[PDB]
Amino acid sequence: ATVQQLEGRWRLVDSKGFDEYMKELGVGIALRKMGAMAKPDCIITCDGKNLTIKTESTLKTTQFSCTLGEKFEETTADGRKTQTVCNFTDGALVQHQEWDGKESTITRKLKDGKLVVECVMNNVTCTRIYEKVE
Ligand SMILES: O=C(O)[C@H]1[C@H](c2ccccc2)[C@H](C(=O)Oc2cccc3ccccc23)[C@H]1c1ccccc1
Ligand SMILES: CCCCCCCCCCCCCC(=O)O
Repeated sequence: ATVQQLEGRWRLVDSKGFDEYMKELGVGIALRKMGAMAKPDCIITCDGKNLTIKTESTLKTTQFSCTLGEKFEETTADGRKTQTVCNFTDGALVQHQEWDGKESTITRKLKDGKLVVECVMNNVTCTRIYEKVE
């Protein structure tokens, strides 16, 4: 219901369709297997205006900060330069990515106290579940 319920550190506990989603993004099989094997924490921070999302695995960290509602450029882990906008809408944090006439949406919402992250591109959907650790 609020963005503050999404703030904190989350640990990945379940994943479904992530390989199909990365494949839809154009990610090579090597990066797909590395991404599938990773069990990253996700740290979400928000000061009212600025949203920061950090993804942390052993030896690998990526993080971006943006202003909610304002377009910005994202450098994704697979190496896309996207135009991205993050909004909080209808109880979910929605991250919309646009690049090369393509687009993808990552939605993060609270469900039964867990963080449910659904990544969509074209007609491929992936769902990843994290538990609160901090
Ligand atoms: O550029 C590289 O060599 C690597 C990229 C990268 C590593 C760390 C920070 C940002 C980007 C990809 C990669 O390792 O993604 C992840 C995989 C698994 C877990 C991750 C957790 C946090 C951040 C990134 C992760 C590597 C890569 C290889 C080839 C083409 C593009 C990217
Ligand atoms: C860290 C996952 C592997 C990174 C390489 C593939 C790029 C996929 C980007 C989408 C990952 C974000 C979804 C999530 O928070 O679980």
